[PDB]
Amino acid sequence: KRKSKRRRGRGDKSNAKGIRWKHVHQQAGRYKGPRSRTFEGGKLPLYRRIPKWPDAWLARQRKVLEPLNLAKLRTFIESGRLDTRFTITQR
Amino acid sequence: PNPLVHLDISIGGRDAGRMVFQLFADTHPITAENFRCLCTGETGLGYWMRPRWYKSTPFHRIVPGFMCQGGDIHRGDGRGGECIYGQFFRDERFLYKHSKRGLLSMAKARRQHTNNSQFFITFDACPWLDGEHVVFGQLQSGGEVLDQIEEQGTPGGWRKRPVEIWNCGELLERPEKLYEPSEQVIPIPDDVYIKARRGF
Amino acid sequence: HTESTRRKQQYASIIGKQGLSKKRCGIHWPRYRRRHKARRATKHKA
Amino acid sequence: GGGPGRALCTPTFHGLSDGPYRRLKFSLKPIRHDYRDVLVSA
Amino acid sequence: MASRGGTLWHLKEVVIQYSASGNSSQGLRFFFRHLLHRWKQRNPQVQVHTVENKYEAPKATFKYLGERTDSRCETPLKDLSPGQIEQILDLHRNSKGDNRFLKHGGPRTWTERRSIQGLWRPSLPSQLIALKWFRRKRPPMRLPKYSPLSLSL
Amino acid sequence: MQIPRDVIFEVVRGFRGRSRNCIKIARVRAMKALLYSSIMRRQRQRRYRVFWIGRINAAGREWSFPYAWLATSLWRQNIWLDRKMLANLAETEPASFRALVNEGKSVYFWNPDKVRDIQDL
Amino acid sequence: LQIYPQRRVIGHRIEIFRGKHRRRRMVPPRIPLHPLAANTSEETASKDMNLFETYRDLQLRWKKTCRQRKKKFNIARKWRMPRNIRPLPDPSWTLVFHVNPRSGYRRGRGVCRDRRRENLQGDQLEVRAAALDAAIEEENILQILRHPEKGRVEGSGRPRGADGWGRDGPLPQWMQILQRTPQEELFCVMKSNVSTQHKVTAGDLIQAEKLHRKQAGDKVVFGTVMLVGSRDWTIIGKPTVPFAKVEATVEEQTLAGETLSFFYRKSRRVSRFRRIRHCVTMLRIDRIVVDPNMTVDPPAPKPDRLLDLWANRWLYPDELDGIKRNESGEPVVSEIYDGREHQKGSYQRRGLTASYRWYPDPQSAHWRP
Amino acid sequence: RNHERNFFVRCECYFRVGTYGFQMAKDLAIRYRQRLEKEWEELQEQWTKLDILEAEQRAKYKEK
Amino acid sequence: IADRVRTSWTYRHSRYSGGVRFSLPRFMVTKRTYLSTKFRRPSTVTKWGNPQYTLPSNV
RNA sequence: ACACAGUCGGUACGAAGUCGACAAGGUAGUUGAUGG
RNA sequence: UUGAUAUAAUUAUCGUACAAGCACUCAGCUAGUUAUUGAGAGACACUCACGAGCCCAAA
RNA sequence: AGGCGCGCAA
RNA sequence: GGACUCCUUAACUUAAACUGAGGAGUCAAGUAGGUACAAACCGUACAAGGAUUAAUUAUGUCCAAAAAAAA
RNA sequence: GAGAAGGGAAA
RNA sequence: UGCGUACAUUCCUUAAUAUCUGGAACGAUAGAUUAUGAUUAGGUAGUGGAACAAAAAAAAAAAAAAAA
Repeated sequence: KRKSKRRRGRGDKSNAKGIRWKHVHQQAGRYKGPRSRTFEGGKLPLYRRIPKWPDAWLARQRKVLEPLNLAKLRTFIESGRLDTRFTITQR
Repeated sequence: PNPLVHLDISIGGRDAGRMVFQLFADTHPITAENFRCLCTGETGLGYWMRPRWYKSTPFHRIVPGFMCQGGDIHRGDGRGGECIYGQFFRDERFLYKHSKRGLLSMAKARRQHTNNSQFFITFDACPWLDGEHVVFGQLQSGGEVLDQIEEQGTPGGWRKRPVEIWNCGELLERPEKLYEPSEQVIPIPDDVYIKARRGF
Repeated sequence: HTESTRRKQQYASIIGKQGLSKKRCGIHWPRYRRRHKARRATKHKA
Repeated sequence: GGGPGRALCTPTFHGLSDGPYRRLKFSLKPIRHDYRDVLVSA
Repeated sequence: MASRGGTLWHLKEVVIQYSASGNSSQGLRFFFRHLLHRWKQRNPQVQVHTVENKYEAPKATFKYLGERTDSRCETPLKDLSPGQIEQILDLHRNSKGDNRFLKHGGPRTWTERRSIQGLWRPSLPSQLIALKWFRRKRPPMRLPKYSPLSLSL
Repeated sequence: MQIPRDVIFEVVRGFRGRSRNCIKIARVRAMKALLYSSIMRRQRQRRYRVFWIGRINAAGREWSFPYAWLATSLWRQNIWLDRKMLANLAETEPASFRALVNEGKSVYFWNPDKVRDIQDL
Repeated sequence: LQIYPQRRVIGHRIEIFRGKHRRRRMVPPRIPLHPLAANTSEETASKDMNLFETYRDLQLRWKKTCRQRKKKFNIARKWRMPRNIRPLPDPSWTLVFHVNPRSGYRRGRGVCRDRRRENLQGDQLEVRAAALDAAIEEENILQILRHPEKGRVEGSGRPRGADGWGRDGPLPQWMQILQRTPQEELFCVMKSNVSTQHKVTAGDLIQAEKLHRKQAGDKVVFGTVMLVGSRDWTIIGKPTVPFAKVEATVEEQTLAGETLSFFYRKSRRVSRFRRIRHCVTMLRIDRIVVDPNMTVDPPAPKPDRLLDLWANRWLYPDELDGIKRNESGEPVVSEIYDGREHQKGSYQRRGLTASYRWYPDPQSAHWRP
Repeated sequence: RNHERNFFVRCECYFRVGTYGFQMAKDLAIRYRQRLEKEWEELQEQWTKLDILEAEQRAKYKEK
Repeated sequence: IADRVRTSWTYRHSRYSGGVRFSLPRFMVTKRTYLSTKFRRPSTVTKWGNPQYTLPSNV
């Protein structure tokens, strides 16, 4: 069985999400509060409380090599995906 | 051995005398314990904070040739009573029939499993009560007292003179059987339920 | 609403009868014709 | 609303059985002009 | 539908309209194949007619005896199973009608004889008993009351 | 809607004025009508019971046996006819009701062990 | 600052229970707990270690924010005070004669009114102190109306062996007059259900709760009779009349008319609407059988098939013809299982008993709450 | 569940330890189930026989 | 559909959800226009639905 | 309509006949229970 | 007719209020739309496919 | 072309 | 950043359906009964649904209004 | 016999 | 020494979807519905499950009993 649609404002007995709390106890306007992703009140956002971490965002910028596990290499060798009689290369 | 319990009966302010009853603790442990504890008063105060005791309790119903009912420790009129385990306790076993005069059994309300402090003593055989009331004991001495109690009854249940238990306690053949008991498979022993109730 | 209920009741009354005519069907004539074409569709090449 | 009385202690008349002559109205039939013809009142 | 000791049967006719092609009449056609003949054999007093209508919803019309205005009933049989159709048929076979006017409750006893000993009526003794209050009583004063002076004497 | 529109218009049949055909008013009137029915159908049992009780009391007082004594006597005698049956017997079977009253009296009016004759002393 | 617990009680001992107020489980536990602990071992075992209190429990007690929702546990309300009416007396019945010999009351077509004047005069007087066979019966009723006390009989509501329904010794031989009373002069009170009573004569139509697995035209017997009466006598059962039954025929197994149930509360968006049709059984009363020599109903029968007991319908005779039988005629499967009813009242519910009996009745056997 | 014969069976039988006894109730329940199985087999055989008879009747009717 | 809603872990799959059960009293009421009997009861039917006679038994 | 106008119930044929019908009647198809 | 019985509805509100706001009545119009884009994070979020693999843009 | 994931055991 | 009853309190004129705290009960979001009449008191084996059976809850027993005073 | 302090009126 | 009074999952008919009601059971060509199984089913805000909403489209509206 699929999911039934839950359109709002189609009677009091419908199991759609309610509208009364939204009308009465929620801030009016498009954004229901300040237009932001960081606002938590008058207090500072968590990220602004915490100090900056240059190492964290330089690690992401570091160019990295593709990891390969010797267990995976062994499995491929056993199944025959690579030939051990010749030098196994990146290609 | 089986407990022996005494009830001292006064008829209209006169000390009628003492009746002794043997309780069937071997076959009816729960009911016999309830009656013995109500006779001795050891369990103390109850739900309404009155003693769980038969002392100073009336026989509120007497039908000659049929039976006398008493044991209402709350009102003395038939709408009260309580057992030592709570308000009511489960019917234990219909092992014995009401086959003779002087048998003790438990009174009940309309609903099933309404055994409480209220009991009755048979004045004769009551075969129509078998399978509906629990017989748990029998008189051993006090037949004259029982006869005097019977003398105060009316067909409607009214008593000519008040009949009361002015003293009661403990002192420190059997009726016919409704069936023959036999050994049963009991996978879970008795103590396990109690330990579970306490949470093991 | 009332108009939709009335239209649905009339359509239920007429749509199940074969051989009706345009004057009998009124505003439901194209729907009735399409319904009969669909019902015939099964007879093609038997 | 409620009052000094009891709301549910006001008896209502009703029939404890049913029957076919509940609604049979009374109407006057024609009456004899000659009760002298009957022997008891001859 | 029985009365007069099971000699009058109120359900007289049943007319079943069905489609020979529609899938919503699959249960009805199954009933025709497997169960209809047995039902007719067990209920010989009911006339069962089957009418084919290709593009109409299946239904059953029940006609009873009498002119109480509750003797005509119609019930759609769309998408019902053979067992459900049989259940409806048994309901109507056991009814005297669609029972618009049958009420649950009430006195629950319809009779031609209210009373076998006669109704209660006021009588002279009863109407005299109704005036008991006006008779005089004899106050039971019990023992006499004595004065302190008399008791001291 | 709280009640279907067709049911509303069927229930408001026989009402006064616009309540018959205007949905806005018919809805309110039908809501009230069915709510009254719901409450009174639950309430009517005891209103019938008091009627039975009064009828039985009058019938017993006709024989000088009020309802209280009659009820105690029957219940003690193991006669468990209900109030509706007793009222029906009172209003339609007077001889049987009188027999019931006599049986009740036979149990209620018990006699003491010793009776005293003091008419000439 | 400390809140000191209240020790003495005002009323009854407190009792806590789970969930909101409602009708809930009431049967006392199979094995109870003795209030007194006889040993130190019992006293130590009494502790429930799942309730071991800790500072975390204290913090939950003292928290400033919202605590546990209050509707999860509540205080049990005060006990009730049921009347202990049992044991009830030995079931029995009484027959009393009230024959009225006045010509104004013995009119054939029946006076619309009872003779209350005769009732009262006779009460005061008593307080203050085939043709030839029919004539003999008339003589018997004449003797009884002269001396109504000679016709008073008290008997047992339960079988007494060779005595039948008599308290001491067999019933009087003259009690056969009760059989000759016409159905148009008989009425009785009978139960069509566990707690429904009807006053019925012959020819009545009674509505009862659905009798399971019955169809129009079936014959049924109601055995629970509490009062029987004619114009000459009345039998009152204490609580039932053993030697009376009511024959009836099912005329309908139907649904009553439509009923609307609507409830609502204003300004709370609370309302419920529902259409209902209720199952009923209409029964025509055929006759009221009264017979002092009536025999006790036979025990419940042993069906030849158990599947029907749990099927949607009874098996038709064509299907029943395929029952394997023993040489003695009994079905082969009877050896595997006799067919005795597993409980009380199952066969009566299915309609396989000699008659429908409910509970005022010494002869009934079924479950009660 | 037999739709062709309109026969639906659901047994919900209980053999109570309080009424009979643990072991005796177990034995009676086992016997009950065995009897139900036997009756079901016999009913299946009877239904096959009746079906063959019905086919014979229909063929005889079509003969006319 | 089944005799009742199944809540155990074995049946917590959308394949077991939905459906309608059949009950005759509910079927006889659903999808039927409601018709009151207020101004439609025959004079030959009592308000409890039983026979009612319009004339005295003597013609 | 006393009524937010509704809800639950809601009349019990005939003798309206008459060539009628145990113990007394003073013959009324009338009457029996009741001294301080 | 007579007996009993009942303080329209809706919204906000601690508050079941025609001294609170809207509405003569009725017809039609009239308000939770959509992730080729997001997701199941102790207040609830299903379901198929392949599987140490899985998907395949522009063209 | 590209994207995600790729045991921490043996 | 709720209302009222109860217990214990601070403020008030030992005032207020006043203000402010700590705990239980109802209302809020819980009908039908009692308490004379529109939440907060009493009582409920609290309202899925139907029905002309039954029960000692609060609380009553001269009438309005159901319910005792034989000889 | 009581805010019986809804009306009547009771020992 | 009594009685009145509110409460029935006593009877009959339905319902249970945030992984624990027997059911991990009995059936199985697609679940017929539990007969003394249990818990039970007042409800605002919030959350969740189910049944409708008579239409349109689709290349599946005749292998169907008896009658015609």
